[PDB]
Amino acid sequence: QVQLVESGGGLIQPGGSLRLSCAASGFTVSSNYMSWVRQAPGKGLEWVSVIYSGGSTFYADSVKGRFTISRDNSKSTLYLQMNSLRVEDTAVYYCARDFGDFYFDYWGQGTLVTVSSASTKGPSVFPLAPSSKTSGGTAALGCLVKDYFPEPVTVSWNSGALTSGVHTFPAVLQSSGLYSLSSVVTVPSSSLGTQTYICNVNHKPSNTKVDKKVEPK
Amino acid sequence: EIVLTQSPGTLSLSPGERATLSCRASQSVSSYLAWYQQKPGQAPRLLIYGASSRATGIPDRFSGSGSGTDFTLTISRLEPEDFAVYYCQQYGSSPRTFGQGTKLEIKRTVAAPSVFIFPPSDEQLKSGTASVVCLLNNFYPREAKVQWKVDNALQSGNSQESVTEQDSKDSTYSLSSTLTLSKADYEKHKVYACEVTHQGLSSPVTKSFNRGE
Amino acid sequence: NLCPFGEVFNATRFASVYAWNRKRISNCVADYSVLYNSASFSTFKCYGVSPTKLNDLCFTNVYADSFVIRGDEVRQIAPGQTGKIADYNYKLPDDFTGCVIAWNSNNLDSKVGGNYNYLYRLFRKSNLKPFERDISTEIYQAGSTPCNGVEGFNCYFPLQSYGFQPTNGVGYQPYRVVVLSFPATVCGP
Amino acid sequence: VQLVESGGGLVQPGGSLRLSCAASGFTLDYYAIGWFRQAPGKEREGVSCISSSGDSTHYVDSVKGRFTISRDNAKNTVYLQMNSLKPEDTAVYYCAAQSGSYYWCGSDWHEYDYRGQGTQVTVSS
Ligand SMILES: *[C@@H]1O[C@H](CO)[C@@H](O)[C@H](O)[C@H]1NC(C)=O
Repeated sequence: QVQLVESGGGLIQPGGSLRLSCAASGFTVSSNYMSWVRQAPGKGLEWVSVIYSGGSTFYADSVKGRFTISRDNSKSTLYLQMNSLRVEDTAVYYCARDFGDFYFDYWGQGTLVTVSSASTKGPSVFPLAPSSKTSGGTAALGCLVKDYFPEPVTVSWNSGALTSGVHTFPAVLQSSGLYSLSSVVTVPSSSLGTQTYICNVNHKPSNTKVDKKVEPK
Repeated sequence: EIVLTQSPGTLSLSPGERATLSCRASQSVSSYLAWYQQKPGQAPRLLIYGASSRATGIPDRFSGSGSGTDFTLTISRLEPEDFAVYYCQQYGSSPRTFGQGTKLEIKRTVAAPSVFIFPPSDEQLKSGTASVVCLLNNFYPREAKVQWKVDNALQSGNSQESVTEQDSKDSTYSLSSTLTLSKADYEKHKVYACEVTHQGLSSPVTKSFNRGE
Repeated sequence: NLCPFGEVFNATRFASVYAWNRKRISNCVADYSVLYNSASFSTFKCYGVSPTKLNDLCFTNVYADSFVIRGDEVRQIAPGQTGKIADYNYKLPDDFTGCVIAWNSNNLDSKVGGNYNYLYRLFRKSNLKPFERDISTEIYQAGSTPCNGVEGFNCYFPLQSYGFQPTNGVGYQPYRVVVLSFPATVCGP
Repeated sequence: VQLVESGGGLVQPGGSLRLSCAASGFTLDYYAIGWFRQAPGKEREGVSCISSSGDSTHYVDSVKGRFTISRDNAKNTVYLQMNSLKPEDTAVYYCAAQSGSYYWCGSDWHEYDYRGQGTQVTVSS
């Protein structure tokens, strides 16, 4: 039973450095080929680096000179050191077990590397109030989670109780370089006076936690 | 740098049917071709290697064929858990390369969106920006045209769309269009309208509001 | 006595790279200008010498190593290279003195449906030393549970076939390779 | 070590181009140099090669009378004179260098080790 968990990803500025690590169980890392494969958001997979079972290392041309793959068998850990980072290095990075430098038969879960000059900023949460006019006996309400960086945020409704009809949209990068997002949910209009609706927005890169009560105007 | 071209970009079928996904290489890669599955928010899973060998624990309905420059993944008796993105990967020449993916989505009956519009909160207006939101709830197919009309003028360049992944239960989509203005520009207009066209609508639907009511 | 280079280059069958062949060339006169001045060899690289002046030099004695690898691996048969062939099959030292010759052998070593006779070593925990030959077929233990001689999970056969077909792209086609490593008993004319 | 192609681009039917492959990072004396063309949506084909001996071999029928390959070891470059150009000749042209035996020339792209990234030749009509 193989298991791989990557960690270390976060926001860095262009030129900065970052060391990703990948904990492994189910095999011996020092006698196996291992690879780093990255996926830029909304895009496809790009091979980054491979370390052979004997210790030789190879790198995509995009990253040769500034990335170094390494491993510690004592800790059963694979490492990707990254220096002189550029914006086009932004991606989820996966650690993968490599069968003879041919294909990737086991993958970790991925750790997100964001390279950007923009600075950490917590969201502002604004209500999306149900209109008196809604259509079908059901009413929509929500929270606009605007101008945060970097990804991710988590949104829940009534601290996990309300999940039916909840759509938390993918985040969008605006021109400023900050992310914006919305969470909406459909409820009975009957329940607008009776029931309370509160969204719980969490953004750990900036330690922001907002609980905003959404309610009619 | 062998380029892998995947086809089609999107494939829309229903459970029980047959899916045929093609990968085409800019150079011969012999049998050195692999297939991967990726569900949203998850990692790739190896499915096929050596063009035709299944990975450990992969069901029999998955099977690869082809060689040289043309390869096919076939999923014979589709099940809900099978709708995901599929990647090919050559290892004939270095560097190893992936295709750009083929997305397999569940085909359902046409469902029209229910449409809502939200004016900016007073609290956000205090900050000096106004965000108007239009929501297209629970529709299919994914393609829909949203069009902002401010005092009947068509508003271009100032809005952004987001779309959920296909709902696991009813296979529908949701869309948000967000129109962002400064408070100064927001208070130069009266009527904000979201106009929506879709296959499930006999004629476009407009939801609108008047600033300050 | 003239050096038996035809027996090396023109041999009916070549060795697989993991079990590469090595022939000593001793007390004969050698003509290397026959080899260099032809249209035959797509690779003919010399290190420490010039191909021009190969005949008018003398060596203690010479070794002719030979094997078959695919074309895009022939570049691994050079000093300082790394890769599966250089790490686990045939390794040249960093200070190598000699010549490396290779020609396409698709018309000799390819078979329809695949020639699976040539093998290379895929798995190994340490790199070979220069001029090491490793012919063990031990199951490779890539995990912690011992293999006890049966392939399965984390237990792989260390060797792999090339499977040369005549319809492969020429990058994947078989190439025959001869490496020439350079009192004194071996001289030119 | 790099191989940069130049001299191509737009040209009229009947016009000529002079392609230059400039090699850096190594000297071209022992190397044979080949010129290849890739037409829209196909794989590369060998056009013509010169060996370390300086001898030429042209691999396309269409191009024997028209193209002439030349080598300059002192300036470290190789030339392809293309006369009587036709719409059929439009392609991305690459050059490649391979260290073989004296008279060796190769029609096959995957048999050269050093490769250029290519230059576009477009002929009207
Ligand atoms: C090998 O055979 C060829 C063809 O008969 C011959 O020309 C050549 O001299 C022989 N020996 C060597 C070393 O190539």
